Amino acid sequence: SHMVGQLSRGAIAAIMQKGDTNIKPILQVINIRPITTGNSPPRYRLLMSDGLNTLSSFMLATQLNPLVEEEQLSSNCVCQIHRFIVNTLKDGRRVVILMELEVLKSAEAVGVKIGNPVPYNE
Ligand SMILES: O=C(O)CSc1nnc(-c2sc3ccccc3c2Cl)n1-c1ccccc1
Ligand SMILES: O=C(O)CSc1nnc(-c2sc3ccccc3c2Cl)n1-c1ccccc1
Repeated sequence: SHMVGQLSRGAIAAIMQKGDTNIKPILQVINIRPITTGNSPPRYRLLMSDGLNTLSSFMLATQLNPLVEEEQLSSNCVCQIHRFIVNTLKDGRRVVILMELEVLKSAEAVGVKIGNPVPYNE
């Protein structure tokens, strides 16, 4: 019960504003899509939720591609992020690269979007 209490509420704002990387937040995957790479290996963009907010500017490190390609990491799964870095683009947007993560609960075991998160603004 209280499914939202499974997620690190407030982590998205903390990552995007304080830029603290010492945290190991538990987030839900809402959606995953490949992004166009020329002839580079595939790259995945994730829409993640901390229960309060969603954020669409997560990228998976390519070393984690098999998680997606063998379907252990998919929409609705709950993951703990163990290592990430934030990079800021020339235009001021920030991207969060997920380097290490652990799936705590598979999509099948969660089965739904937790809570009613709203998009994080900027
Ligand atoms: O529109 C789509 O379907 C793909 S989304 C997307 N595609 N390329 C990027 C870019 S552009 C760029 C330029 C310099 C360094 C990193 C990136 C990244 Cl990385 N993003 C991107 C931009 C902001 C947040 C997340 C991904
Ligand atoms: O795959 C991995 O194991 C790591 S992927 C990765 N790690 N740092 C980055 C960088 S360096 C950098 C410099 C300026 C603006 C954005 C970025 C980004 Cl962002 N990327 C990155 C570079 C190009 C495209 C997407 C991500």
